[PDB]
Amino acid sequence: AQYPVVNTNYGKIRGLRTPLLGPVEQYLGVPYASPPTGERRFQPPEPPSSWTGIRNTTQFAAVCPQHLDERSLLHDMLPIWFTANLDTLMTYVQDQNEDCLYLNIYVPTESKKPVMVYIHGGSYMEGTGNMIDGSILASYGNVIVITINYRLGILGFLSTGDQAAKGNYGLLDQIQALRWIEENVGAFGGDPKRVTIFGSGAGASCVSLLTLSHYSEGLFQKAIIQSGTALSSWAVNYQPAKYTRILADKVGCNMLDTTDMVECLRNKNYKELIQQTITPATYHIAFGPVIDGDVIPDDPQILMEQGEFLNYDIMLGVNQGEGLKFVDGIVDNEDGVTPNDFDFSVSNFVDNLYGYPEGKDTLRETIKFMYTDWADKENPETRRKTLVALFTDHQWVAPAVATADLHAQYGSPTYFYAFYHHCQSEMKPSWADSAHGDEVPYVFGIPMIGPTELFSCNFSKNDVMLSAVVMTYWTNFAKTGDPNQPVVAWSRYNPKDQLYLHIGLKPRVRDHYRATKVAFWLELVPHLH
Amino acid sequence: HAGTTYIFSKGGGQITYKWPPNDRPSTRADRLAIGFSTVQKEAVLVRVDSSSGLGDYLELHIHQGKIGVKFNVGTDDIAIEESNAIINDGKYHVVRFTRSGGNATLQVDSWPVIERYPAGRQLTIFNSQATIIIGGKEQGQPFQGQLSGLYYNGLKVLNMAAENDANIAIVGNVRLV
Ligand SMILES: *[C@@H]1O[C@H](CO)[C@@H](O)[C@H](O)[C@H]1NC(C)=O
Ligand SMILES: *[C@@H]1O[C@H](CO)[C@@H](O)[C@H](O)[C@H]1NC(C)=O
Ligand SMILES: [Ca+2]
Ligand SMILES: [Cl-]
Ligand SMILES: [Cl-]
Repeated sequence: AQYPVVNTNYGKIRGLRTPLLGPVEQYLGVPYASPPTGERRFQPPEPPSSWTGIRNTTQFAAVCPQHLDERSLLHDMLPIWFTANLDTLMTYVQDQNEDCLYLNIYVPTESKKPVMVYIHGGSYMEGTGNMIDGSILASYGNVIVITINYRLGILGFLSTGDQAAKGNYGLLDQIQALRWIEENVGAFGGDPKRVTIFGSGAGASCVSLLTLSHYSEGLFQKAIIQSGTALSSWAVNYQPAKYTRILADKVGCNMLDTTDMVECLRNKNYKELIQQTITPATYHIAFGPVIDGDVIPDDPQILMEQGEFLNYDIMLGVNQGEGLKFVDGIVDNEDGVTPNDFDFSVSNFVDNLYGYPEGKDTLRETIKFMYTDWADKENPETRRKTLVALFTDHQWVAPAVATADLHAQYGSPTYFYAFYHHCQSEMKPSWADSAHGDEVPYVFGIPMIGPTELFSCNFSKNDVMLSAVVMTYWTNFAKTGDPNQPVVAWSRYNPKDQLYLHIGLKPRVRDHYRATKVAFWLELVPHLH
Repeated sequence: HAGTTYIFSKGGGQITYKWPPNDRPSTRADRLAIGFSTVQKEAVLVRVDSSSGLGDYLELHIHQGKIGVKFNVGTDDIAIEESNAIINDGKYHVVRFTRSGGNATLQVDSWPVIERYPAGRQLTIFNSQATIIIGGKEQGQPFQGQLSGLYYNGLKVLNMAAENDANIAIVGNVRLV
């Protein structure tokens, strides 16, 4: 009972029965594909090998290769809990191997259960599904939770912009995991006809991209897209060849033929590859999803504008102050920001995201105007909030709403949230509002257990209850396509009323989340160019 | 005519399947088949409509005694016709339609498969399928004759209508032979 065994289509695995809410059966380090090593580096993943006898899946496998280094790290894009706690985080990635396509299954003891599959990721360069324990969400929701590992960074996303290396290996890995799940979850008491995929940040970007790919067909029916989209500056790499070349030249693969260049890269030791510094343009990525024409068949903006996606039940949202890091270094003793720093900050923003000469004097002045509280224009703390708002609006809210509108417009059931809570901690200054990543502890029930090394929050009864509310909504959605239904009412989102749930201690339905600011970014700023 | 047959008499009638609003399929490929008999030169037989606001649709019809399908998935109307087999003769016939993005097939009985390959780039998704209307009353071209063996993307719609499925509304002069 204690070490339960499940016969998968590749052979039997042995897991653990773990108490915490009933106990959960944990199957850790399950292989879902063949190692993408040797000839199969920079190739699509292949199914895994089968075996006779019983295979212990009772501890996490080696993680995918990654080199965590302040100054190589994409700080602005990583969630706060990651960057705040990176010593005790390097702990989860210290055991690496190119052979890393493994997933983990959390099965509640208690017909056929819904399956929530989590796609982790901050910047496409780092992480592991292993740092999220799915046990509480599984046991609380009576759903199977699966976490995955997919190829990261270079090994996961290197592309030449031609046939030599088409890219998207990490996305293909997520697809292969979902194929495994479709064919094998039944054996764990899962229902393949009720698979919700979900993720936060770059993981959310993957989830959005996967909803646009023909490869996803039949592999899942619902998605929850937390704090990321396919439309941000950092979701997709539009200039892969450029960065691949910089890498190749650094490691001595200078051949001009892209086919020979890839084979040379393919024979290099991976450690040599990940140790290099390839720094991308501000707010962009050097290695990540690319528009290859097959997996992702066109610019996601175009695909979504045009309605080229199937009908997934979709839930998406954003946190109040995602963009905390945008005010790094300019907040004073009194938690304020000066006018000169406000100007400089908007000026640099314009240079980084709208680098067109000219028209940018205009744009800069307009942005400043839009992000000044004309009813309290002297208050330095408000100046600070507005700056965090500028970046949060631009990188997260505007594209989330753009995405929500287009799903809703083509008839897919859509649900939108604004997350206005976060735990008290030292990971973040006390004046900060909910930052990038702060929802994660609530989605996964962490308050139900206590603070952990990654989330060293001081939780209150309120935190426990808000977590209960969030998990109920999330798992209800997994069950029925409606967060209100297991077999406060959160109204559906359509672009007419644009109702959304304000998630906080007191949840409430509201409408047109920051509509004027979203309009500013989606409507005015484009004209003006 | 095999299995569940419905007769459509003078003045017209209709059989409507509504998808639950939380579950309207979007498809990249479709498949439609039906058995029929009619003496009419003009009728709409079956029509699948996207939700209100969206233009996408698929329509099985008879025009000048010839069976065909007209559909649209976001680019233009695309038409496909069996323009030789006379099918308005009171005798039983089968029509099978296939769509794959902008491309389509049609065949009648054992005649050669008609294929249509529209020129220029084509949208491929039929979004948010809301209703399957059988009978042509709404389109102003009521069908008169018999229908059986309706299959649309796995849905055996006429059986569902025979077994009082919640989502089916039967109106007008239509009888369950
Ligand atoms: C699997 O790990 C368990 C953990 O205690 C161990 O007892 C068992 O011997 C291992 N597997 C095999 C095949 O022996
Ligand atoms: C949690 O809040 C309490 C309230 O006084 C205080 O002890 C401190 O802020 C936190 N406790 C711990 C152990 O960090
Ligand atoms: Ca369409
Ligand atoms: Cl403002
Ligand atoms: Cl606003």
